[PDB]
Amino acid sequence: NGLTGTGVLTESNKKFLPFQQFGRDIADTTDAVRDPQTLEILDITPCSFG
Amino acid sequence: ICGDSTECSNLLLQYGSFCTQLNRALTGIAVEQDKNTQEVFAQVKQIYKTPPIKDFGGFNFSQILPDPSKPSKRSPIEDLLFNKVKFNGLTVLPPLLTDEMIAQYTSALLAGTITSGWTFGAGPALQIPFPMQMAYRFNGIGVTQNVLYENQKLIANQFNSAIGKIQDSLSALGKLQDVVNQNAQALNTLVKQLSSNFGAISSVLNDILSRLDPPEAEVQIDRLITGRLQSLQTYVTQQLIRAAEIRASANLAATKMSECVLGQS
Amino acid sequence: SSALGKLQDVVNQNAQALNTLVKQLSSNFGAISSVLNDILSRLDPPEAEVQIDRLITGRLQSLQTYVTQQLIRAAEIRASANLAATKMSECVLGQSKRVDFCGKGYHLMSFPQSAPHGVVFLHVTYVPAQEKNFTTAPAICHDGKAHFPREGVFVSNGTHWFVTQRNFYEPQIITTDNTFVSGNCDVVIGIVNN
Amino acid sequence: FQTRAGCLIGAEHVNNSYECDIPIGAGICASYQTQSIIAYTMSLGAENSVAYSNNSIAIPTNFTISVTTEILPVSMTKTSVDCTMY
Ligand SMILES: *[C@@H]1O[C@H](CO)[C@@H](O[C@@H]2O[C@H](CO)[C@@H](O)[C@H](O)[C@H]2NC(C)=O)[C@H](O)[C@H]1NC(C)=O
Ligand SMILES: *[C@@H]1O[C@H](CO)[C@@H](O[C@@H]2O[C@H](CO)[C@@H](O)[C@H](O)[C@H]2NC(C)=O)[C@H](O)[C@H]1NC(C)=O
Ligand SMILES: *[C@@H]1O[C@H](CO)[C@@H](O[C@@H]2O[C@H](CO)[C@@H](O)[C@H](O)[C@H]2NC(C)=O)[C@H](O)[C@H]1NC(C)=O
Ligand SMILES: *[C@@H]1O[C@H](CO)[C@@H](O[C@@H]2O[C@H](CO)[C@@H](O)[C@H](O)[C@H]2NC(C)=O)[C@H](O)[C@H]1NC(C)=O
Ligand SMILES: *[C@@H]1O[C@H](CO)[C@@H](O[C@@H]2O[C@H](CO)[C@@H](O)[C@H](O)[C@H]2NC(C)=O)[C@H](O)[C@H]1NC(C)=O
Ligand SMILES: *[C@@H]1O[C@H](CO)[C@@H](O[C@@H]2O[C@H](CO)[C@@H](O)[C@H](O)[C@H]2NC(C)=O)[C@H](O)[C@H]1NC(C)=O
Ligand SMILES: *[C@@H]1O[C@H](CO)[C@@H](O)[C@H](O)[C@H]1NC(C)=O
Ligand SMILES: *[C@@H]1O[C@H](CO)[C@@H](O)[C@H](O)[C@H]1NC(C)=O
Repeated sequence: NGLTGTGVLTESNKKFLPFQQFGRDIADTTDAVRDPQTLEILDITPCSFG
Repeated sequence: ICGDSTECSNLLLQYGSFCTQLNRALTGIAVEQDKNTQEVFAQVKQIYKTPPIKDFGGFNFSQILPDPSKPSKRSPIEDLLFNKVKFNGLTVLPPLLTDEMIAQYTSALLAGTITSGWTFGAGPALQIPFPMQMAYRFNGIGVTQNVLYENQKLIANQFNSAIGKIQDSLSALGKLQDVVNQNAQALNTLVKQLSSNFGAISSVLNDILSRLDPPEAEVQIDRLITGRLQSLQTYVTQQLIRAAEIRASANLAATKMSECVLGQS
Repeated sequence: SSALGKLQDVVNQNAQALNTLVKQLSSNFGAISSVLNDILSRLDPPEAEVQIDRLITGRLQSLQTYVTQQLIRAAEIRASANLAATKMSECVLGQSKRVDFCGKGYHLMSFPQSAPHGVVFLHVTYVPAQEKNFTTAPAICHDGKAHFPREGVFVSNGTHWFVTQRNFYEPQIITTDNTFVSGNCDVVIGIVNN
Repeated sequence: FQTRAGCLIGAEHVNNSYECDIPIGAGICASYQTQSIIAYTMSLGAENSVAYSNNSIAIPTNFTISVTTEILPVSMTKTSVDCTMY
């Protein structure tokens, strides 16, 4: 719903507050989201590179 | 700079070899960090071992000899010292020497000194009893060598108490800490500089790109490119200035290891 | 005749930078061409200012990057020359006692030779060889007194006791000319009777 | 072959240990010896065992005169630019 990105999505085990959509890291990069339809938290890890 | 997008890569291709220079600059720094460590620690031909006894004239080196009941085989004081100190294109390479290897170089330097004095630093290691080596060293500071043999027990007790006080004074390392930090904080600024527009509409290369058409978007993408390239040049220039300061320090360490550990100054 | 990589390295780094400086005179930096005779031929003066400024900014950036990296490379050549000046003083016009400063071994003497942008030192050192073991004592007890060597070590070939100098084996009879006395022979640990 | 520094393809891993030739990382080097390319853990150096005792000494009976070289850069090339002409 607006957050555009790339990466691997994985089942999370963090708990947002029930009005927060996505989570950010220190240095300010999106690293978790909440699925609008089912309302579950998913981590966003980058696509392997090197 | 670009980061995934493709409208950015063709525009950045117009700047020449600015990115090749920066990668060369950073690679030179990384190759210098292994030579720093080779010059300080790999100052010994053989890997020397202490004998299974510890009859050293009443001198007790147990807190600085390696600990056989460990995977790392560090000493007690080296264990005290080690408990006190993916992104947008960023990567950390590992050092060539593990610190098991570094601890193995240091223990061999130690066993060379305790068993042969200063002879292993000038050629083949020639054993000498530790009390007699201590008496040679008392001559080097201008004291007559019976002052050592008539006071051996007192001198050994004073050494042992002074070695005991060092752990208490340990369990300081702000220099190394300073180093470590100065680098993490400069790497955090480079990542934080990616959320700035530099005078474009936004700072995210898609929203600029899916809300304007090419002629209009290329103008903003060039501003983003200019800002992000300036940030990277600032970063690399400061890493170059900070590595020359670390090299002057490793050079002082190499001279100390030669002149204070492999000889008497 | 059959190793000068430091000198080579220096002589090279500079050429690689000077070539990168010239190879930047053929980038657009976001302009219609890289030639001023092409922006001054298919653009009117009000439109060629905007295209000339894009080249000016890029070329200034590239020249200033060249000048920063030369300052940083010269500060490193300066420290090397400062070390060479100290080695010429301490290894060529003297004999050094510092360990591993004028070669590996015991420094005897040094000779300088000039090189393209530097200097070669030839270090002549002494290295001991072909060691034997003997047995030692710290002192000798005799007439109730303890004797210590004036400038050597007491050694034993199995049955007899001599004095040598510490770096070269040359045994001598223990006399009152190469030893001195201090104390009685019950406080030193390891005294032998002789 | 998996390394602490990444995945290596086209070299075989041996169990010997030599002096480092081409540095891979985390203690691993490569060489063209056994041919092909191999991996392993570098060697710190030989192994010397001093026969230390509470009444033993070793004394040299001979010597060698050795001479070695040391190379140092003192200068680099003096260049000038003319900003306006560049
Ligand atoms: C929106 O509708 C979908 C279905 O259209 C809901 O999904 C259901 O979620 C519950 C979880 O509590 C599941 O047990 C159901 O099986 C789901 N249904 C389907 C068809 O998958 C979703 O929960 C709705 N949104 C909200 C906020 O409730
Ligand atoms: C060398 O010194 C250490 C002290 O740092 C000695 O180890 C301690 O010895 C005391 C008694 O003398 C014990 O109470 C401690 O528990 C010991 N600490 C240990 C073992 O970690 C050690 O014995 C000394 N070496 C010799 C040969 O006496
Ligand atoms: C000095 O004496 C020692 C004691 O024997 C010699 O060291 C031993 O040498 C033998 C044969 O080389 C080895 O097998 C032992 O492992 C050595 N260490 C011991 C016994 O602790 C040494 O060779 C002698 N040095 C010289 C120069 O003759
Ligand atoms: C230790 O050295 C002494 C040398 O003073 C040896 O004793 C002499 O040996 C020569 C030749 O064998 C004899 O002619 C002398 O009579 C010996 N005595 C003296 C007082 O000179 C002795 O053999 C050596 N010991 C060992 C184990 O090599
Ligand atoms: C070194 O010489 C002294 C004096 O010749 C020895 O001292 C004598 O030792 C014997 C045996 O222990 C005693 O019976 C005498 O009373 C001692 N005399 C004196 C004046 O102390 C000494 O033992 C010798 N050391 C060795 C290792 O043989
Ligand atoms: C000390 O070492 C030298 C070698 O550096 C020995 O001299 C050599 O002796 C062998 C055999 O006699 C000759 O083949 C060589 O030509 C000699 N070398 C030189 C440079 O002349 C010398 O004999 C040794 N001295 C002792 C006492 O062992
Ligand atoms: C040396 O150690 C031996 C044990 O083998 C002991 O008998 C002797 O008293 C010791 N001597 C000295 C001088 O430490
Ligand atoms: C190397 O030695 C280990 C010993 O644990 C052995 O298991 C392994 O098979 C050896 N590797 C090769 C290639 O022989």
